[PDB]
Amino acid sequence: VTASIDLQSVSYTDLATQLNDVSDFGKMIILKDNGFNRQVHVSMDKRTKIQLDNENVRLFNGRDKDSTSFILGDEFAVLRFYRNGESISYIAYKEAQMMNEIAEFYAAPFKKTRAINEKEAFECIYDSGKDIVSVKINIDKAKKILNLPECDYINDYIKTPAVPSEPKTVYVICLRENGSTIYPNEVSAQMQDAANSVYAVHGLKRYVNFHFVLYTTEYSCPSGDAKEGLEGFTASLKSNPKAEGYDDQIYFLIRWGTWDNKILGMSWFNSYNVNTASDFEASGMSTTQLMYPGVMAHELGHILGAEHTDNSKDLMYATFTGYLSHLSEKNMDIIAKNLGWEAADGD
Ligand SMILES: [Zn+2]
Repeated sequence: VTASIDLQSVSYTDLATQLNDVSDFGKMIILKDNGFNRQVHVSMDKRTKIQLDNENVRLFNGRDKDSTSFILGDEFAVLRFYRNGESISYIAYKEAQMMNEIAEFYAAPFKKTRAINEKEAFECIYDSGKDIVSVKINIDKAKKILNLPECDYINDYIKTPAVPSEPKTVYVICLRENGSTIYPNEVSAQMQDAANSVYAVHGLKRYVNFHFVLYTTEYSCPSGDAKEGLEGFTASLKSNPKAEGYDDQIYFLIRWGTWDNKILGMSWFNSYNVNTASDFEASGMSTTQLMYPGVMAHELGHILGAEHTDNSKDLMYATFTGYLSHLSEKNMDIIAKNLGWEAADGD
């Protein structure tokens, strides 16, 4: 009988035992809910590495037709999949107190809202007896219910100032802003979407493997202004003797919130090229909250040379779309060029 995940009671140990059983050749898992049954073929993501404060975080993919992915650390696990065109995340933390804190955190925006549809946007999942074992979040339904202010990207980038035998490792050094609380499920999802938006372009996993690390920085933005915040962040990287000799990597300042004018992130445009990266120029900033998936991917796009497009299904649309993929062939060419690819190499 095929392994299955019961979405009416899914816990951290459920997800951990299933994903830890995924070998080199993949594993079939059936996702189950009321009137819902989806068989997905799960595989380990060997392209991307993540440590959060030296804690190792592993990624998992479904087939394209599955619209499913996973995240697993020692402390938490994530299942995210699409149903009826809407993303749904199941977020499970191992320790009971941190699960309770996470559940209360995600319940906060609904504390004045009563919809009688609230459970379709946010729901605590209970063990099969009143202990929360995960939370289920549908951010599209949450946005419809909450009718909150919509942040965006307008003016989110400034101007500066034979296939290889092995992909080049590119470190993406993420720095938790001084005073920020970042939850591991949220930042890991942003990193996963960012790396995957690049691999999907011109077969770029042949050329790059991203390695994310997260640490805390003493830097914090001096005002609410994103441009001033990014200028200060890059200056703080050059001032820091710790970072001597890593000026050719990519850097993100991350926070849970946003900046003035509902700005979601900011980056130096067209600032990374595998052959010339230097002087901490490939740097940006990004929110990490769950309601804005793909902001890190969008900013990484700009760093790699991608422009805004007029296609509202594109990751690089000038206002927030929630979509996670590059659709502009013009953007794909410059991203791939800056990562070492040439047309003669094919896809
Ligand atoms: Zn942008």
